[PDB]
Amino acid sequence: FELMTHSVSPIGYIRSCFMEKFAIPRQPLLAPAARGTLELLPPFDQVEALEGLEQVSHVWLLFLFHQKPRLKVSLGVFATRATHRPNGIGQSVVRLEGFEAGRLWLSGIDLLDGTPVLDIKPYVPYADAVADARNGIADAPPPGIAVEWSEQARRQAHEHGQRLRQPVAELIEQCLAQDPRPPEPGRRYGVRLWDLDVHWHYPRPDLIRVLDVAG
Amino acid sequence: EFELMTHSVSPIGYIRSCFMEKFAIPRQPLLAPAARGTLELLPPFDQVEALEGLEQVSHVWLLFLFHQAPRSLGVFATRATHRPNGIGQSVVRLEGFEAGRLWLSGIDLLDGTPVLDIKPYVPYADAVADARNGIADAPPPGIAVEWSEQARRQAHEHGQRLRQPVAELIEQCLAQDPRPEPGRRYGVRLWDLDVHWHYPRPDLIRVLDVAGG
Repeated sequence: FELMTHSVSPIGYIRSCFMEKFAIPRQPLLAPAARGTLELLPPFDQVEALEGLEQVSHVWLLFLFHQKPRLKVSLGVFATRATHRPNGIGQSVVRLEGFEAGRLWLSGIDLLDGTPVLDIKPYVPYADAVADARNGIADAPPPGIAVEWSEQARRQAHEHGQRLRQPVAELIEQCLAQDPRPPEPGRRYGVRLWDLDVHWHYPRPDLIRVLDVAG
Repeated sequence: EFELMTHSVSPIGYIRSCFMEKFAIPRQPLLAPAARGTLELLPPFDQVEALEGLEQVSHVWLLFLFHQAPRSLGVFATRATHRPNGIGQSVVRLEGFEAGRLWLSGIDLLDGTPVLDIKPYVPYADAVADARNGIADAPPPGIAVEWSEQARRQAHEHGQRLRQPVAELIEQCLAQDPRPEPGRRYGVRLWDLDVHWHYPRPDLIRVLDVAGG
């Protein structure tokens, strides 16, 4: 009964460190160790589709959420970046580390592994960084929590980083500093990153301690 | 494994805009505050609960269909209007809203544009002021604009009729240099108007006529 419909299809799929949404940092560009790639599908896998991206540090990705919801509990859905929304499309700005035919290298990523992507465009500050903009309902995130390491977890993060060819220790630190759950002394918490299970607890309300890294 | 996934989208509403044609739409629309329009929402997205909280939000992202519909030359290195999935994104100033309608300014969308989504602009997440980009995405340098007395009077009378900032919009679009030969006349539609101008000098636009009704 809709007056108009339009079909979209992914140009590619995200491979990334993130397996669950609550682990994704609220300020992902401050977690550069959160890395991923955009694997492009034909006919978009030739290098000509990307020519000019050498001059661009950041890109917009439009993508599909893994989804009639109008109220979030209460704010209107259009007053939020909630993930269950009309038409199911999200947007994110990510640092472009580099590219080759069929692949973008990304950092500071905030997308789940497997995310279907619909579009890539350059981020352009004069148009996109709006200095006069104000938003009183989006609380900017807390300053960030200190992270210490058990000796075992430091060794395990190193070993798995060497296996994965990823900055695992830095990712863990950058992810945990922004608080990935949902707090209680003693309780062991966990989060998945790449093919790892990372466990931690709160020795004090303002300190996280990494206990172990397994996988 | 080898069948491309599909996903259907349908507009939540349609733009009513000052802009009827692509020519002269400002490349830096946030410096054209007189570029006004509305987003008319369709049920069930016209219910006021869907907007609760936007009173605290100065700017919104609109996702939209390039409704006028090839791999700065690769398509993914451009903000061109022909994109593989036909979806655009722009940020606009939210002037206000009520049930079923958003009032917008600084827009660059064509009249009739179908909109898929509205998102609040969130500065800590969306403003990367340090980001780098190529020369094809540099802002427009600007050009001087003068007015014939006739065009000044006509813009004023048409602005009163339409209850729109006609003279300001014309100046704000032409100052970004919609670009040229002095004898040629160029024009554009705005609302129900046709506006004409020329270049008496390479560094000067002069507005000649504002017609409509």
